[PDB]
Parts: sequence; structure tokens; C-alpha cells
Amino acid sequence: MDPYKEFGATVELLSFLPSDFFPSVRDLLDTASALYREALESPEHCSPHHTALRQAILCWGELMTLATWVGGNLSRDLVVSYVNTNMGLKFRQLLWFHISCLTFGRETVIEYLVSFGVWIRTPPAYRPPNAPILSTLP
Amino acid sequence: MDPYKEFGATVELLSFLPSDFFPSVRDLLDTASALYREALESPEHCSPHHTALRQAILCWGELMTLATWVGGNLSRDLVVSYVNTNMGLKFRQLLWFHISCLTFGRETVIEYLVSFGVWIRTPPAYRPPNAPILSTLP
Amino acid sequence: MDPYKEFGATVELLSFLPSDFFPSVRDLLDTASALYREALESPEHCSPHHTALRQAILCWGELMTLATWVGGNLSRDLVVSYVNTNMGLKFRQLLWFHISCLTFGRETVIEYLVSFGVWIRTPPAYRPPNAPILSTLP
Repeated sequence: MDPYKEFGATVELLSFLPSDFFPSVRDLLDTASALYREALESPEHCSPHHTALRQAILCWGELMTLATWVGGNLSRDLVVSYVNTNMGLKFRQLLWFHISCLTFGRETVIEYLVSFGVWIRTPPAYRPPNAPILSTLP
Repeated sequence: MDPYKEFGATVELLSFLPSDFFPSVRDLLDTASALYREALESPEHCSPHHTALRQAILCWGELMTLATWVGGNLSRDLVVSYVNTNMGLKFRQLLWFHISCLTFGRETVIEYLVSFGVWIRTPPAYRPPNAPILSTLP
Repeated sequence: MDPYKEFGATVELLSFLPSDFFPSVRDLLDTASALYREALESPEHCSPHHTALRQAILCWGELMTLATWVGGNLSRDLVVSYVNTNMGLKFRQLLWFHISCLTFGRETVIEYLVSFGVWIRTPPAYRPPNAPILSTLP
């Protein structure tokens, strides 16, 4: 299984964006709760993105519970710094991808990814002054 | 004898671009892997650009193999920089040309090159502060 | 990333032919110049094989410039032997493949590779004295 192969993208595509680019897990969860809480809590799925987001949120909750359990044991404050960079980055990327695809669509996200990669790899002098942004014009 | 004459451009047309205009060869390889990987190992070329990019990647890999071999041979620290000095410059120029032709189209790259040459030939006093930006339009 | 994967061949398929079977790079370059020079310098690609041959020839020229630079500078002349020990084999293999495909056809080269593998597997006692030869038939 590949988390993004179903949705066109690949982990290889998302990995070339800077790691610090993705907003923290708390921010992504806040955006999800603000925007699609009723959709995620709906009995019916109506999209692969909603199902994937539900599974990701449940797995993140399970991992946080396991981390809290480990911290309760006994050192244990270094495994929490381990999870936020190894698994934390992966969950951050997955949640950002799914939330952005729900908001702006899969395509817009794919071209935003490729354009932002090209931009960040382009030398600044021969580059647009402002980084590409995922948004909608009035 | 001319890599670009097949695609319409010429060596003098791309010679107008500064050396610092092109990104690092590693950046171009990452861009190619992110964008057109599934096309590059596809069992059919689908374009002359794909074939040229494929054998450019093979050539650069062979050059890096030679550089690694000569690095461990014991001056020898000068050739490792030389391969990235001028031959690396030509390789990154070719990779940029082919990737840009695949992304924005060959023609768009041709007019961007001629506009950039016009911009460079202009003295800085009577020249717009920002160089032309390569992009595509609907 | 296989150079021959576009043309129905693989490195495994060409591994049937021994390394010393291929002619010297100078002979292949002379054959190309004698036969398809006008096509290689033609503005239109006319084939994937012509683009492949152009890329290979330019890469070989770049490597020869490297060899001349390292010979003039400074094992100063051991690198020019080393490039032929392993990398020269790859370049002459690829040049032979593309020149033969231009001369006889891609498929003709494919069954020539198959027949040469069959001939080279056969024990010498029952192996025909003459190896299969790639030539045009009336």
C-alpha cells in the first residue's frame, strides 16, 4: 500500500517539499475540526479523502495515547521527540495533503506541489518574488 | 554536434543565460524524479525530450561514478571540482532546458530564452530590475 | 532507469554479448560520421535513435575533454585508461546498439542479440565456427 498512490500523488512527490513547510499537527487538526468536523463525523463517507482523514486521525490519536503510556512508564521524554520527527513528519504530510485536497481539490494540490518544488529549487534572482500559495481568488 | 539544434534552440541561445541562472544538478535531478519519473522508466519514450533527459541522467551518473573513483585515487581534489565547474554547468543547462521544455512546452521555453537574451543584452541602467520569469498561460 | 528500455532491450539482454565483442569507440564514431552525419546534424530528429546517438556522442566528447584536461594537468594518464576500462565499454556498447539499430533496424538487432546469446551459450564442441554476423539481407 502507498498512502498517496490512490490519490495520484506519491510520497516521493511530497518528500521534495521542505520538511518545515508543512504546518504542525495541532494546526492541521484545528483546521479539520473547524472545517470538516460534520463531514468526518457523518455516517457516510462521500469521498476517499474523508475516509483517509478519519483513519489518519484515529491512528494519530492511537499513537499519541501510546506515547503518553510510554511517558507514564519509568529517556521516556526522548521517544516523544522521536515520534514527532519520524512519524510526526509523516502524519503531518498526510494530514496536510488530505486537508488541502478536500479544500482546493486534488489537482490544484498537485500543481501547487510541483510549482512550489520548482520555485524553491529555482534561484531567487530569476524567481517570482512571492512563493506560490494555495488559495482561491475572489 | 549541437544538443539543442534538434529542438530548435542553439548553444548560443542558451549561452546568454548566466551560470548562476540554472539550479544545482542535484536540484534538477530531484525535480525530474518528482515530476516525470514514471515517464522516464516508461517502456516508450513519448517524446524526444524524455529520451534526451534519460541519457543525460545516465551520463551524469557515469560522470559522478568517475568523480567518486578519482576522489579515492591517491591534484585529485581539483578534478572533482572541475567536473562540476564547466561540464557540470553544461549538464545542468541541458537538464534545465529539457525539464522546462517538458513542463512549460518547448516553444514557451524558446520565447523565454529569446526574451531573456534581449534582457541580458540590455545594459543594467536601461534595464528592468527583474529578469523575465518562465511560466505558462492558459 | 534503463537506456535501452525504450527500444525493447535491457541490460540483461545485452549482457549476452561479451564486453570485448564491441568494436572500439573510434570505429563506431567513424561509422557514424561516414553514414549518418547529415542526419545527426540535421535540424529534425528523424528518430529516437538519432537523438540517442547525438547525446552519446556529446557525452563521449565531454569525457574526452575531461581526459585531455587531466592528461595535460598534473596517475595523470591512468585516468584516460580507466575511462576506457569500464565506462568506455558502456559507451561503445550503447553506440554499437544505436548505430546497428539505425543500420539494420531495432527488431533486427533484437533477434541478433538473441541469436548471439544462443550462439555464446552453446558449448564449443557444437558451437558453429563463425559467430552470427549482423548484415543486411536481399
